[PDB]
Amino acid sequence: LDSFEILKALKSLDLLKNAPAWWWPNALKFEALLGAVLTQNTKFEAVLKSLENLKNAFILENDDEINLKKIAYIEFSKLAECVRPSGFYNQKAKRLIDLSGNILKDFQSFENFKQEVTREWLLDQKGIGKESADAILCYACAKEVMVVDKYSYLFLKKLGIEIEDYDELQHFFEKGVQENLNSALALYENTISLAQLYARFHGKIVEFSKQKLELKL
Ligand SMILES: [Cl-]
Repeated sequence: LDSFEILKALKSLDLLKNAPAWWWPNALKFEALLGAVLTQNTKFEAVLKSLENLKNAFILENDDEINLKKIAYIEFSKLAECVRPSGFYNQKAKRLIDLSGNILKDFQSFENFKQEVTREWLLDQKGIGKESADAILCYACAKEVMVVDKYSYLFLKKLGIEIEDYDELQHFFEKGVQENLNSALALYENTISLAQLYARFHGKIVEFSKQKLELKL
């Protein structure tokens, strides 16, 4: 049992038949960074409601450089009201405002941020945990990072491997792909990058786990 074996098994189930190319809706856009932050300690279905409030108030529109500045400079109580559905709305409003302001300060633009950001820079933004930092790196910045989470932990535990530490759980998932890189890329007929492969692999694990729960299994 390595992660390349798990990737092949999950691939064979066609779990992402109705999903977009990078699994996360609106991947590689500022909206993906916002959802990666808002999903912490909650369910993605609640995040979609917060994102809808942001679009309905015209805080989030079509130009991502403008979107970044709107969050950096928004009135706190206005943002907190919009993000109520995804919970912890005072902490999450402040975390978004501060993160957005620091992206402008250190990188000047969302475009440059996607090129130059590091995981440690994101972890130095107060309140951003490892799952959220890695989801930004993969699904917003197209970096070769695989996100892990409680679902991945429980999924591997059921198969008989318990890795409670986030970075070691991540390294287990990454290294099996790295050690078998030619084979892993051939699953997609060499049409996708390793970053997109990790985007989809984490998506498979989540889709498998959500169904296990709704179907009771
Ligand atoms: Cl939180």
